[PDB]
Amino acid sequence: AVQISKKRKFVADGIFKAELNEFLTRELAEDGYSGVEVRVTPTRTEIIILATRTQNVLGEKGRRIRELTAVVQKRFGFPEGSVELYAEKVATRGLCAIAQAESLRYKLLGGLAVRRACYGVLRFIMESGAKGCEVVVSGKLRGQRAKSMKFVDGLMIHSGDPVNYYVDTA
Amino acid sequence: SQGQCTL
Amino acid sequence: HQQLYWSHPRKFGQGSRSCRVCSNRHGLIRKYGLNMCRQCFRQYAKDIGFIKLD
Amino acid sequence: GGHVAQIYAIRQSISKALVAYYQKYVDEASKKEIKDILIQYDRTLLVADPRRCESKKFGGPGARARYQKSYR
Amino acid sequence: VTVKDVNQQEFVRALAAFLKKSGKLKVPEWVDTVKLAKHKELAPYDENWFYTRAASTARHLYLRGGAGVGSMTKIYGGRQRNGVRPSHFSRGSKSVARRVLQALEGLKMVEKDQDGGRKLTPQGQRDLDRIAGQVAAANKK
RNA sequence: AUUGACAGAUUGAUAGCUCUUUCUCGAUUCCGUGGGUGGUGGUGCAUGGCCGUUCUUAGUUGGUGGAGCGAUUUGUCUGGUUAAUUCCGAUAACGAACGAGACUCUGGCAUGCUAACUAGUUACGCGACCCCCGAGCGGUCGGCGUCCCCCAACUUCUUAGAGGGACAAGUGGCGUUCAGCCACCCGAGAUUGAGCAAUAACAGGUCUGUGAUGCCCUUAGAUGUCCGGGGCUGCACGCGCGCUACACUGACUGGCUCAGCGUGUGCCUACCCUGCGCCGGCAGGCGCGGGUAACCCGUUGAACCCCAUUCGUGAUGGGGAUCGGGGAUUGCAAUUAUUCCCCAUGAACGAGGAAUUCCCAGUAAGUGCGGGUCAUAAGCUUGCGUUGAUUAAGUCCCUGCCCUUUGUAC
Ligand SMILES: [Mg+2]
Ligand SMILES: [Zn+2]
Repeated sequence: AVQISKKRKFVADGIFKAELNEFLTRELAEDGYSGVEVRVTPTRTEIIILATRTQNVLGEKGRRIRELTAVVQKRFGFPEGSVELYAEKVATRGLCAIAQAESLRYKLLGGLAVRRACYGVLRFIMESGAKGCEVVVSGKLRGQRAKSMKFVDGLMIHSGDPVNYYVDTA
Repeated sequence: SQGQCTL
Repeated sequence: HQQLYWSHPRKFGQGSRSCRVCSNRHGLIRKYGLNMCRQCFRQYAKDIGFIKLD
Repeated sequence: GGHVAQIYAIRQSISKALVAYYQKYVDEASKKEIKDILIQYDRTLLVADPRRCESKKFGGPGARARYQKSYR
Repeated sequence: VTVKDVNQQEFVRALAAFLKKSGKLKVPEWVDTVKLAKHKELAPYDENWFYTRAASTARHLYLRGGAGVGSMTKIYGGRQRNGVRPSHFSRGSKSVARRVLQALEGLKMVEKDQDGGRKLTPQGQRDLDRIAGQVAAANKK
């Protein structure tokens, strides 16, 4: 890689973190996966997995972690010992909009009420502490045609530059 | 009746 | 057999140029060789580095 | 620049070059009178025009225009 | 005086006349049977186009040094009209002025540069300046 | 149990796919019964995702008070104003909140700062010259270097970090003297353009965007995957956006003077931008290099534009549709011509009835040139430029949206 241009390097790098971010979304469905932050160093890069069920992430002395370093090394063209992975816990789970989604998804898989789980995942946010939230579920449920309903309370601004970084969406 | 001029 | 199966030359082929997630042969983008559909980049643009400031 | 743009760029250049020299090295009373004469003739000799090219917006060949469309 | 304080059109015409009077510029075999530009629909209207274009080329080389075949073709481009299709841009031709720069080499007014291209020699610069002075003198009187 | 094959015939196939001949690998297959597969098949009237329109206008929701038996309403209003329930005022509303606004992206500036050889400026010691006595602190150089150097610094012009400046601030007028509207002076600019953009309604479109998907459908004579050829362009006729011009402000020939956004050698993927020099009438070919990039193209010498000659109202060198011949281009391949270069035939085209669309300032428009597309490519599209004016600062007359009063078994 002694002859690489910056523009195509960052283009392959942006899709590099996107490829792992999407893959770990598909992989750690039951581990409460939220996202990944990548630190790049010439010697040995490290990658952190943000999830709520970090104990299940390890499994058995990091069985899932060790098997993950092997597939990443084999697939992404990295040498032995060049990429190391760590597991972290979400500081404020309620304010991680991905978390309340993956709790709702498994509630839908279980068969919980549409309104009660929307208000339950809702009511969990102000007790953690938030200014506003809005969760919308649309589609078909034990019937014909697809219905969309929303559940929002509190100060909840959609329009403006502040909505770019103050709002996290899944 | 288009406001051309300025009873 | 081996002289017929996939015997069509794979180089210089548009359809043979396919995105690495969607495997679609209509509307491929190759800027910086991105190998990414226009709509598939539509959804991952905030991930790669593209944000609609303008 | 261009052709009319470059001529005016040069024309405004010598005008404010004389003004700057008449400001720094000679009597400022003459600097006021030459500036007043320049403003009286045409203000554009000293001011840079703010107006620039306006970015095109999709839906029509020009920036403000629209691609002619019919209902049927 | 330099070549800047004289009319460009009259300077080119005077240099073309001077080249015709000398008659030592190399003349290719294809004299009056080829087009000067790709975009053109006709042959050159007037003769001595070889001398007139060589006169202008020597002037462009005077202003900017280190110019080769690629540089020249960008300069002399012409408005290519393709009839029904929208018109586009066409670069200048290549071979004909290669005989011009070989003609200038034969007349000892261009010299190959250190990295590429052709650069004005003292003989060429001196000739261009004296004809410029003659042009200025003729314009004044 | 199998898979593959030379030989002779078909099939286009140097396709053991078949017919005669036999060879070669070996538990990995094959034959029936259950059972997943794949689909660019159908359903967008199952959908999830999104975008768009009502809508980019000015419009929508609690706590506490007021009106109500109540579902609910006032809060959001006679009036004035703005692009804008924004603001101001009479007022049962006060505090607020969503949406405008506000915020974010690019261009407008100090002789302000920081410092930029990957850039320039002024000079320095040169050389090439021009006039001329040896002339002159003469005039040009994008010709040399001021990162192994003392052989100097700086950022005005080339851009990248941070800060104010423009808020109806100051004068005058209109205005219930309030909100607001206009003239004016100083001012880079007295309305500079764009992204996000409240709930919700679309049976809006996409299953041909994904290994997102429900159900049904052909599954070993598959609607899969594999190969090849043909058409997606066909052609009597009508419909949308568009290009070329119908000329004299024109076109032809020759010269002269200016450009920025921006891509430029790739995991699987071979395929990059091009410079210099030579050959060829032209597309083009050959040898030599630079660039993984403010370092090369490139000071991007682009086009009408500025100058000189010709044609002079003649369907007239211009308008160039259709056809022939020759050649290189790209790949395996160009015929049902990707495209390009030269000689050719050279029809309409005197500005076009209704009837509509877009456009108010760097605007329209001319006119090009980048990127998206790509083995090669644009009459598409997004943008960047150069030239670049008048029309108006108004209303609902024609077509439609918003608000209220609101008939209404809806
Ligand atoms: Mg595709
Ligand atoms: Zn793909």
